[PDB]
Amino acid sequence: PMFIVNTNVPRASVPDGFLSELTQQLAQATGKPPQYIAVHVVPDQLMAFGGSSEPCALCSLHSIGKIGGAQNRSYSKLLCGLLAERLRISPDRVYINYYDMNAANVGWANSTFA
Amino acid sequence: PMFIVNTNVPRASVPDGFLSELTQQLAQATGKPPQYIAVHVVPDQLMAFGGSSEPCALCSLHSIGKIGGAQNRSYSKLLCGLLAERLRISPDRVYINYYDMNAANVGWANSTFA
Amino acid sequence: PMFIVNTNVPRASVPDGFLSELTQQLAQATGKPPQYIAVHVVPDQLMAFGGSSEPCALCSLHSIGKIGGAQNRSYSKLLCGLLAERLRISPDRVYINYYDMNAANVGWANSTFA
Repeated sequence: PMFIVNTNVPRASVPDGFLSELTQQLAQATGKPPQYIAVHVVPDQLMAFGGSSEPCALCSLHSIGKIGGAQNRSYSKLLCGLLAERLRISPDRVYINYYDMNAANVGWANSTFA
Repeated sequence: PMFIVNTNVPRASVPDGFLSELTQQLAQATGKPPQYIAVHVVPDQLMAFGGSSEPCALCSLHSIGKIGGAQNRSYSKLLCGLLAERLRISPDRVYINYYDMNAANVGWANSTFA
Repeated sequence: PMFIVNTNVPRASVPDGFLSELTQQLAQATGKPPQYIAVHVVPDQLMAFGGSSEPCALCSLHSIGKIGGAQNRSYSKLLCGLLAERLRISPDRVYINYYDMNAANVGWANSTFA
């Protein structure tokens, strides 16, 4: 699984260790080993949510499986929770796009997961 | 809806008010309230289009519905028009990927839109 | 086609001409004309892969067709090869998401490819 956060929060406001905390919690939520979790945080972005520039985030979570209506609700609670507690972004200024990737459509280590 | 522009145009060339303009014009084009529209502009990127580093943009529009053949033609006319007029990017150096997102696959405010 | 590379490798480590090399090799691999190939390289990112901040990359390749099990295996070999050789990123620290885009869902030059 791979989780990307794009935010207008500045770099200095991303706490030390936040990528590990994401890695860990994403591992627990998806059931996948942490070795397979990738995280990418993009601060200082020029962005707007609902027409204003208070803290916000545009995110994506891609996974081979473990994506669905109940699981995504749970992920959104977890990830909005973390964004609120660590980056101080209100949950109502966060979008998270979920993508259930086919194994044949993810490349890694010179081939695909298929 | 969420609209992302990635471009090699420099930051100083993005006009003041461009994110509000995009918010307003996308609210109008999609019919959605502006409170639900998110916009993200990423200048100064290292990019090429047809191998050239002349001005270009790679964009995405993600929405729960309001995506389809005729709508997307209309969005492309709108958005290429805005990128040409405001950022001086030729329409033939713009790509916009459209995504019709399932409500169950968009997280927001601690849950999904489902 | 559009190929995006996000990496923690620093900008100074991206060799001169790397975007052209990608454009050329992608054209040959996908069979698509080079004029239609867009490339985007984002260095200096804040990321983790398996929890570690050792060199890594999160990538995407979008194309109208030419996406499939065998093709994607071939692309992954090619692109991991290039990331290893040019950016010194281990293939096992690279994820590439593949997207077969509907023509009606790609905007370009004021319209779509449909």
